[PDB]
Amino acid sequence: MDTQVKLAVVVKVMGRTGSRGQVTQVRVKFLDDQNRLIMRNVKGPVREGDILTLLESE
Amino acid sequence: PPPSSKPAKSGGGKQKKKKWSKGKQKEKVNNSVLFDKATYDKLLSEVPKYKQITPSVLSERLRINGSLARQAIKDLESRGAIRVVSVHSSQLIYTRATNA
Amino acid sequence: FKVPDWFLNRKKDYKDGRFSQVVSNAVDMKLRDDLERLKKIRNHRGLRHYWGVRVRGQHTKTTGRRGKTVGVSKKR
Amino acid sequence: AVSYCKPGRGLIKVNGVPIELIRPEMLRLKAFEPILLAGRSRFKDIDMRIRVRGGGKTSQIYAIRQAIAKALVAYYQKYVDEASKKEVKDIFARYDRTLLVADPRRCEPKKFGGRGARARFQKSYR
Amino acid sequence: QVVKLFNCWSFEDVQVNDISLADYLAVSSTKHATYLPHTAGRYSAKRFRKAQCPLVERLTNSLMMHGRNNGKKIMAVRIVKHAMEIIHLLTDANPIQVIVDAIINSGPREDATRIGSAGAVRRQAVDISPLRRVNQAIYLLTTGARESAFRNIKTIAECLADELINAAKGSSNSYAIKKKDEIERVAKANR
Amino acid sequence: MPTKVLHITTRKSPCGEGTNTWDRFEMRVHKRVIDLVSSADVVKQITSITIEPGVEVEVTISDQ
Amino acid sequence: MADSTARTVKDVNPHEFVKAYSAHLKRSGKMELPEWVDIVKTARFKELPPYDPDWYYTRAASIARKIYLRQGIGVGGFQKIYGGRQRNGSRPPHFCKSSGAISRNILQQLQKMGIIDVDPKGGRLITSQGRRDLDQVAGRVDVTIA
RNA sequence: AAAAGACUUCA
RNA sequence: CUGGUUAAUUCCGUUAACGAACGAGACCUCAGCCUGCUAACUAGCUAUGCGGAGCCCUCCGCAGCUAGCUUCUUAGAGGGACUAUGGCCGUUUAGGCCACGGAAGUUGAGGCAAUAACAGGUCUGUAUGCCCUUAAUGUUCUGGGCGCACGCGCGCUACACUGAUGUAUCUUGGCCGACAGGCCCGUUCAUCGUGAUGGGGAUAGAUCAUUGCAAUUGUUGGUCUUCAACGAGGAAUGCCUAGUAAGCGCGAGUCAUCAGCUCGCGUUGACUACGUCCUGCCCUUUGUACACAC
Repeated sequence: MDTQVKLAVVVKVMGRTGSRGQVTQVRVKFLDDQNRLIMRNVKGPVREGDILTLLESE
Repeated sequence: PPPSSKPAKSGGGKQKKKKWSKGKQKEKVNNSVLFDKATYDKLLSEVPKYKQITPSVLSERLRINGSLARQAIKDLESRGAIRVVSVHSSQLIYTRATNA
Repeated sequence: FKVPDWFLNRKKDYKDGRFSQVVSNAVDMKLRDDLERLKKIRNHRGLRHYWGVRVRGQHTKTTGRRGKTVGVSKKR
Repeated sequence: AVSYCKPGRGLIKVNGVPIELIRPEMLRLKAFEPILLAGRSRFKDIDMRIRVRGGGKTSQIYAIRQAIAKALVAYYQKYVDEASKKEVKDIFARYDRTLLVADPRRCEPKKFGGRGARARFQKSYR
Repeated sequence: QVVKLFNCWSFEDVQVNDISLADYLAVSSTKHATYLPHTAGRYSAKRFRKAQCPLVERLTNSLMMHGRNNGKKIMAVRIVKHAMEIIHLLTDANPIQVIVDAIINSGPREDATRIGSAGAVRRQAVDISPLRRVNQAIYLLTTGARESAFRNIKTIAECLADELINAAKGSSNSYAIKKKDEIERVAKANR
Repeated sequence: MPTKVLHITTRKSPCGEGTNTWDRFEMRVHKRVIDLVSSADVVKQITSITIEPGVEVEVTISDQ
Repeated sequence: MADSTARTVKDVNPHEFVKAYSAHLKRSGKMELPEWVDIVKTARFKELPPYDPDWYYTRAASIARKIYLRQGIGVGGFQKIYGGRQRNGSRPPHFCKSSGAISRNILQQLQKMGIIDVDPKGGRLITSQGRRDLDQVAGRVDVTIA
């Protein structure tokens, strides 16, 4: 357990690799069922305001 | 998941050969043992109540009987009316006992 | 059908006899008679068998590992 | 009388339609449709608009397409019938429009530039 | 009504239970869906929902290719079509629904890219953005069916039906489900 | 009425050698234009021949 | 009863057509092979033991659907149509057809019967009679399909 | 915040 | 130099510069260049006949430059599509995405790619400075040579159901033939039982024709018979952004002969496309003991 809500917006690039352009983790909140912040792992850069399902998560 | 060894000046490695191989059929189709009842009732007749319809090939595989071998069995049953086939190109098709 | 050599009985060894058919152990057995053959006759075919090189022409460029042994380390 | 021909095009091969409206029989090379393209899914791509519409008997389509494979034949055949209807009826403009029309495609085979083993996948070395 | 799709099966009855995956599984197109084959360039824009789909197009399309040599989409369309009727006669349920059950079961939640950084190689586990899920899943279902067909007297239309029904039932006999929960097991662990 | 097309397209890696890519299509059309009259008078033939405008155009009066 | 027939001589998936027709062809007086066949006539498999349903007829029938639409059509037009005769990979062939001997034999028997005539260069053209069996049969078939 | 070394003489 | 943008010193905005060339783009090319047409008919459609067919009703064939037009064919013009129209926050020009529609700002593939350097390569695709030379490394022929214990390379074919095979879906007429010739005129479905086989065609022998004087180390096709290695391939690598990889065949050149070569064409037709996160590259930056050059 660890829920699984409709959509999610990226709060901020939690740090990571980088140099120019960001593979590695990000902290996201779930858009509805708010106030669970977890770090989901993704490929590729992002930008804040991108909206994504992190689908099942669990 | 792995392959085999590797070649030798020659040469090749391989590794694999199989299960085997019996249900040679058409010989056992003529003589009474598989032809008389058993193959029809057990394989063909017993399988059907669990699932009313099944493809011939699937039947082929579970039953472990040759596609030709129970083509013939199927045909006999069809004449009896115990089974009804449908059609398809690849000799595949569907096998049913009764509609109901 | 049939098959019979004929011509005038003149020719010694080897001929054809009229397409041996036949086939099978008589043909493998005669295929030896035929290998043996060319060799005493001293033709370019026989001469190749004694040598062990493939007779009806390959690329050679590679491939022929079979023809007279396994890959045999470097060379000299 | 009745015969309205608007000539599409989209892939090689040429479909002239002169259509006199009656029972829903379909011809190609002046020979019955299902049987000429016996054993095909792409044949029923054509068949799509002489069912689905709620018009069955209102189009007897007489079709001749000449020169290239089995596959190509459907996409053109279809376009023509829709385009003709749109001109007369402005209410069956939503017949032409919502059921797909108009691609040249323009992606039928491409240039062969040298070096290519096929044309464009340059050699394995060099 | 007169539903088409090989002229035997409906598709707007087909339910996709995973809400996230559902919104990328097109069973409906601009007027409604169909399956009749083509192609249609819409490319690959990012972030958002970003393409239209058909599962049935992907699945036949995995088959012609994987695996391997020689076959064609006309043969592939035929095998999918044969596999779909074999599926319906062994499930008594719409084979489009059964492939959706197989794809949701065979589509892993998380995946495991291999990144070299500093002096070593980590895999920290990643997203699998939902068109990639759909695909890994189909592919594994097709590769399984291909693999089964290579080494058994079983038509592959049957083997595709056999793999698809085992995946669309959670059965670790299936190559596709077994590889899915292998991938989730490594992706969950390598943190 | 100007009918059908004649191409000889010959592409040589010109040489080095070795030259085996970035090779060459210089591709050559020669074009054929066939013009009738409905009635071939004595009078037609003679006017048409005398003043005949070909610079690079090669034109053959023909023939049963 | 006509309606299905007529057409269908033309438009019907061969395979029931050729099958359907071959039985009607059996009745005829002719079919002299004068032993030409036996030497090794066709593709591989294909010496003519099987042929009494499988080659001879389906071949006789064969020409006959072709000729109506295609005509005028000659011996080369026949030889080819089944055949390969592909430029090889050199590891294959393929099979080998003949088929001057083949084509010739089917055309002779038909002529005696009155079915085909020969133009002095366009090859031989369908008679009234040749249309008359082919189409009156294409009649039974369209029914069995529908 | 870097696994990793060489590379004949004269022109 | 910078600021931004882009395949693009591409364009803009700044600037000790103001220009200017040359590449790029533009251009001629082809893919759909189409489209209603202007142009003519190869041809297509359509009309009318007529030989018939089902039983002018429906259908095939050809008839006359016989009638006209057209997707075919064909050349032109225009159509181009251009931010002209409408959108969105935004130093500012912009970028990003979306629509009409045959199709949008790099519509696409590269054929049209700069100079200079590389003692690169070609003296034999094409001359030739000079030296072996000089009634010879000329001649005009007859014969022979492009073997493979072994390694690299391209490439072709298989391992088996995306299967196998059978049937069905310079040339010719037609009489005689098994390929191979030599003339008289002129996907359907029987089979396949997933079997190193009905896989695979390797090899070797017998032998017939043809190209050619000749087929033997060096023609091809092949009656027929041997029935090889190989169970999908390692250390590893190429190429690919959707009509592209890949797969199927053929034509053209090559050419007395020729596996398959190089080249193009059409057909069948997939996946992935976000980024610079080993390699080549760009400009700017800094250091530099190096200067045919890590």
